[PDB]
Amino acid sequence: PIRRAAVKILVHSLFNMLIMCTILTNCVFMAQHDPPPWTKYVEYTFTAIYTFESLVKILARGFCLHAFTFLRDPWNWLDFSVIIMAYTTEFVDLGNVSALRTFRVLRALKTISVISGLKTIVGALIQSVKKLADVMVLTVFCLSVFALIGLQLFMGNLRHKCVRNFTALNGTNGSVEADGLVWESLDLYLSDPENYLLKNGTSDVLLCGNSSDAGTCPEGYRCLKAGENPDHGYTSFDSFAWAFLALFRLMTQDCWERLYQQTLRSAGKIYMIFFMLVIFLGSFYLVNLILAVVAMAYEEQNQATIAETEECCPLWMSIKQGVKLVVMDPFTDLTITMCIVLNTLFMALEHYNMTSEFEEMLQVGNLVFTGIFTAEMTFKIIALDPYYYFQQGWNIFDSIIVILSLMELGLSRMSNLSVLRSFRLLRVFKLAKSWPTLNTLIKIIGNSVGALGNLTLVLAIIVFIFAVVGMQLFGKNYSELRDSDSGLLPRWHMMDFFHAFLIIFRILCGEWIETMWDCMEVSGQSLCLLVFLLVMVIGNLVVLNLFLALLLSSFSAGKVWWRLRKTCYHIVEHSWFETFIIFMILLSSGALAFEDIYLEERKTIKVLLEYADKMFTYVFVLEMLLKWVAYGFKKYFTNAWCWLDFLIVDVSLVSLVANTLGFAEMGPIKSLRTLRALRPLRALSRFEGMRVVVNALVGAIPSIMNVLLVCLIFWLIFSIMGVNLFAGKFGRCINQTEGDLPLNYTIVNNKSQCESLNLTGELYWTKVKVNFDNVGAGYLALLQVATFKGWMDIMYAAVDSRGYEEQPQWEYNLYMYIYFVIFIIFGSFFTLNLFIGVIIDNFNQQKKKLGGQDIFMTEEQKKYYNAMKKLGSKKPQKPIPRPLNKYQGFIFDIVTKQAFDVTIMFLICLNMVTMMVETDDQSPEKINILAKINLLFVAIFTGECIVKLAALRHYYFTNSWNIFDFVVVILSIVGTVLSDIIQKYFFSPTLFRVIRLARIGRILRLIRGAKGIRTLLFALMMSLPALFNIGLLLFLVMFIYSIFGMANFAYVKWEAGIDDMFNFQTFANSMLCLFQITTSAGWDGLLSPILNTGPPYCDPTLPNSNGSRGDCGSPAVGILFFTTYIIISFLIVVNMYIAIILENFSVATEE
Ligand SMILES: COCC(CCO[C@H]1CC[C@@]2(C)C(=CC[C@H]3[C@@H]4C[C@@H]5O[C@]6(CC[C@@H](C)CO6)[C@@H](C)[C@@H]5[C@@]4(C)CC[C@@H]32)C1)COC
Ligand SMILES: NC1=N[C@H](O)[C@H]2[C@H]3O[C@]4(O)O[C@@H]([C@@H](O)[C@@]2(N1)[C@@H]4O)[C@]3(O)CO
Ligand SMILES: *[C@@H]1O[C@H](CO)[C@@H](O)[C@H](O)[C@H]1NC(C)=O
Ligand SMILES: *[C@@H]1O[C@H](CO)[C@@H](O)[C@H](O)[C@H]1NC(C)=O
Ligand SMILES: *[C@@H]1O[C@H](CO)[C@@H](O)[C@H](O)[C@H]1NC(C)=O
Ligand SMILES: *[C@@H]1O[C@H](CO)[C@@H](O)[C@H](O)[C@H]1NC(C)=O
Ligand SMILES: *[C@@H]1O[C@H](CO)[C@@H](O)[C@H](O)[C@H]1NC(C)=O
Ligand SMILES: *[C@@H]1O[C@H](CO)[C@@H](O)[C@H](O)[C@H]1NC(C)=O
Ligand SMILES: *[C@@H]1O[C@H](CO)[C@@H](O)[C@H](O)[C@H]1NC(C)=O
Ligand SMILES: *[C@@H]1O[C@H](CO)[C@@H](O)[C@H](O)[C@H]1NC(C)=O
Ligand SMILES: *[C@@H]1O[C@H](CO)[C@@H](O)[C@H](O)[C@H]1NC(C)=O
Repeated sequence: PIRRAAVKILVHSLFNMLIMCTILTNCVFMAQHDPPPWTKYVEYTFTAIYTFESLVKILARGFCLHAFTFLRDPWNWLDFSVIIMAYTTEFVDLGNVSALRTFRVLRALKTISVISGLKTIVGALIQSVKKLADVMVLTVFCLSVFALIGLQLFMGNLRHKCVRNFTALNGTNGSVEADGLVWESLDLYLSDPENYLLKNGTSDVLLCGNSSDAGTCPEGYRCLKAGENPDHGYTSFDSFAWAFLALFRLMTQDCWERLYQQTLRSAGKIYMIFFMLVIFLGSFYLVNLILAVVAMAYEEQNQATIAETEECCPLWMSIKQGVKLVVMDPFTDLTITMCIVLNTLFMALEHYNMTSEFEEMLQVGNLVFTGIFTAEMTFKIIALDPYYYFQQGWNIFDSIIVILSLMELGLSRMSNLSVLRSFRLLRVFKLAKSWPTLNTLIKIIGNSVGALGNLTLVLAIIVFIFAVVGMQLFGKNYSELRDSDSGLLPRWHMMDFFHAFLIIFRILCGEWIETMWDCMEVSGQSLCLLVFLLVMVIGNLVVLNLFLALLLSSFSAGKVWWRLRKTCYHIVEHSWFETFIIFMILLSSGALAFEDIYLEERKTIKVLLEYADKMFTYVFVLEMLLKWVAYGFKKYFTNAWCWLDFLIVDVSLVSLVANTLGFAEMGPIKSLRTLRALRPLRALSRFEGMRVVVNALVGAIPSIMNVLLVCLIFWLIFSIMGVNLFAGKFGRCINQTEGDLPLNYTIVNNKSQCESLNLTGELYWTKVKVNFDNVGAGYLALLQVATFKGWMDIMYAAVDSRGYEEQPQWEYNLYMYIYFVIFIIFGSFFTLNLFIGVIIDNFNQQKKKLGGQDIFMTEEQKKYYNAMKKLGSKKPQKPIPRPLNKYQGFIFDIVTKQAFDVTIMFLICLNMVTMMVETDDQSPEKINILAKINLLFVAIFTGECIVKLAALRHYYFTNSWNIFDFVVVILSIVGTVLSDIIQKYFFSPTLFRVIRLARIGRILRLIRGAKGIRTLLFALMMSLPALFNIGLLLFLVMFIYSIFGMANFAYVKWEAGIDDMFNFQTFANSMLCLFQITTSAGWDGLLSPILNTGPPYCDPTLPNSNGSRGDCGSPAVGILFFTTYIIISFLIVVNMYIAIILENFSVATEE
């Protein structure tokens, strides 16, 4: 029959090509918002094609009872699904959802089985997850524990608001209040929102706690607890769901700076210990436990798979001879490499307001420089025939660019304004043959595009599917978020396809929240959370699998002088002298923390400092001189540890020699004294842990300068592109009084119109703080987009680039989001891959040199590791239980049963769920039932210990898990007892909660027997000393940068991220600000006030106490402080990741 012909038609590749074309046509047609009704054919033709494909399959391998053949393969289930859904829907619709268009999106996941590579990858991305199992359960366990702790500590503590004062009236029957307007009912008032105060600058409402360490309210405002939680109600810690989402955002580090700042501004600055604990414990150890598990697997499958894979005639010549003769000369190569360098430099000299001299030469520069290349190609064309000239993989390269460039310059009236110039740019890549690191950077782009080019295809398919699903589900709704005043919807919407692609990308780049929040207000919470969080788990898994993979691939492929010297050697050998020095170093360092804006007026201390200042230097000088004698000039000048102390004491001596003698406080001499900030640095030598860490970091310096260099050139391409695109297009008019937002483009469109309507001086043409005007000014902005912090203001201004020297417009240049999309993959994803690989390699080799020994670890810490590891590498053997007394001879058998263990372990889960039910604003009846139950529970538990103690005299204690337990119950028995004792105690709300929190300890009791957590948590215990050595280095570094910040960044305007409680006006406020920045969080808000010197935006001549005048921060030093810190912090936190990853690969791999 035709079945045998159906099999023939089944095996052809034309069938697969037709199926792929139909699927791609469907994908293109599905991305259209208001589909047109011409679709009588298409929805129907497709349905015909997809029915025909299933017909071909069932005719060839269908028949009857096909458990063995058709439909057995899991993928064909999708196909049948598609056909049934299709017909049912196309038939009629009566009282249904009718938004079942989203079901068609599933038709496009059929590409997976056809393109052959896709099916296997989506097969193995799925098997990866199966290995991240424990990690996902510990994630849930730790998230629940921290959610309970946050619930108890900040129960309803996010609602506090500064509200206008009220009085009670006493002329009306119920609670009545007044403030120029009588308002019936307290709650009618504590609710209305014209009675709350707007935080300066932001549009929020102030959050104000009553504790001393917390926000204080303005004069006419009392600070209470009434109203609706910030950010529309999704941030409060009132309920366990809201204390789980708001703490999972802390795990993923999404806008955690906003919650940190609001939480503390209501509960107090001491409560920053909780945040630190969440950020270290979870964001770091957890995220990394997952990356290591995802990695443990990729290697395993590739290792098994690779292993299993193993298992003219007169004269053309005399001068043709000549043409080659010039071409191959070694010096012919030098002229060339160098001419490349000059071009990049010549190019990177465009700027915003070039004087015409800089401009004409810039043109007279390209001609010469492109020309040199024309001679290189023609000579190289005359050298050999075109058969041999278009090969080897680097002649073609050159050939195209040379060709493209010549092309455009020719019209002279040529239209492309910029790329046209930057076509030349790619030449920079040519330095590759010479540069191993640029060669490695190119090989990675190539690998991802071509070889493991199936993973990126899978990622693109997933992103497309998620974008179309989100658009279809949520597009209709976002029309309300539209301001009907301006018909302006959000900048992030999902109404159209592109706008959607971007929300899906943002979610990939880390920024998922501000969007659930803006979609849960138009769409209803249940779905928004379901979809916008679905993109996350899958996506971050795919983006990570592609990344880990690219990396792995590169890896796979008088005679008394001689005794006077010894008598001063012995004082060095005497412990007491240098210990004095060590203490003197700490004290010396500390005394820096007291110089705040208020020391000027703390007289009794100001002076104390100075006596000490002097003595401090002397104790040291006596020490430098003592050393020079004891070890001589050789050892002191050759160790490079004494060199740092030498420079520090040099500048310290210059300070007092110029000041006291010279009576000179003029010019930069005081600026030299802002460098006493480094007195902390004396310490790095002294403490061994900080020392092994700094040695490990120094050993990696040569590679880091190369990796930092390639980025610098690569971002040079992006920076010159950005300068060429957005030069002079970031300036916007502002009416000042009315506000900080550009005026409309219809009212004022050109700068010539901006400065022609200033009859009343309110209009200021102010550029964006971070913009594209210089090549160097470009690189900051790129640091903001590449770190993802502050990038939104740059992206919102580039898209509005209406043109040169003219007002911005709302979305004139929408597609420039593409530039930003391109930089981020190459600039953030690929450059980072190189960074991580090289760091790992240097590290890998160092470990080998000192074989069997991690870096980041002292000698004494070694021996701990050695014993600690031994304890849990071997299980205990020989329990030896004894009946003992007949009195307990029938109790000890019951206490040891497995049934007893599981019922206890499930009573702990019952306690867990009865804990999860708390909430703010609970009725007396609820509060009441719940507390009685808490008493019941303590009781069962006290008892359990008791029977466990029946005759288990010695072994209750030696279990080391049982011993942990007594403590828990005692804390608990006390806890209940301590309950009514608080009455004679001050500040009653916060003493209580903390003792309540001991209840969580039971929660921690579940893991005696849950092995998965036990190995995984044990690991941290083995890694704890390494993290510590690095931590001290982070701290010493924070102090040094904190002192530097208070030196210059005090008295800066308070706007953006410098606000009253987080400012650089003292030590505590300075160190709080650094804590956010150490995670690169919110670092543009900190810096924007610094980079502000201006008649608008700041004010010259404010009168200031200590710093004496000026209210405007300095950009030149501020840009250096933050930019240097972001990098110093990056390299130090990255160091930690390796410490865990290798060590988690030391506990798991070992077993
Ligand atoms: C060759 O023999 C050496 C061997 C171990 C070598 O295997 C390596 C495989 C890659 C892997 C898992 C390793 C260490 C760091 C891991 C990285 C930490 C980074 O952290 C992240 C997340 C946070 C971001 C800031 C960027 O960096 C990831 C992208 C990066 C990461 C997860 C990419 C994958 C890396 C181990 C030792 O055997 C005993
Ligand atoms: N996860 C985020 N980290 C950034 O610190 C935040 C700042 O920068 C940014 O561009 O806009 C605001 C906020 O949305 C940000 N989101 C964006 O990155 C911001 O508060 C001020 O700009
Ligand atoms: C109640 O009314 C009396 C009238 O004499 C007034 O003096 C008193 O202050 C009022 N009390 C309150 C609660 O305001
Ligand atoms: C309380 O309000 C009621 C309703 O208007 C009013 O009738 C009554 O007089 C009030 N109480 C007094 C005694 O003022
Ligand atoms: C408002 O009442 C508060 C209550 O603490 C009080 O401190 C403040 O002085 C009052 N404001 C004015 C201006 O009276
Ligand atoms: C602050 O204190 C006042 C007086 O104790 C009290 O009325 C108010 O409830 C408190 N508000 C807050 C912020 O809890
Ligand atoms: C600026 O705003 C003020 C106050 O609204 C208004 O009166 C003034 O005309 C505005 N100036 C311009 C030209 O925008
Ligand atoms: C600018 O004003 C014009 C009318 O003056 C208005 O049509 C336009 O929408 C305004 N632009 C915006 C979006 O502010
Ligand atoms: C800017 O636009 C105005 C019209 O709004 C026009 O008259 C003016 O001459 C233009 N100036 C420039 C920069 O060409
Ligand atoms: C507007 O005119 C005032 C005159 O006081 C001036 O200070 C302000 O800078 C002007 N703005 C511009 C950009 O001309
Ligand atoms: C807010 O602005 C007012 C203006 O009077 C200022 O005095 C106040 O200190 C500012 N508060 C903060 C914290 O920005």
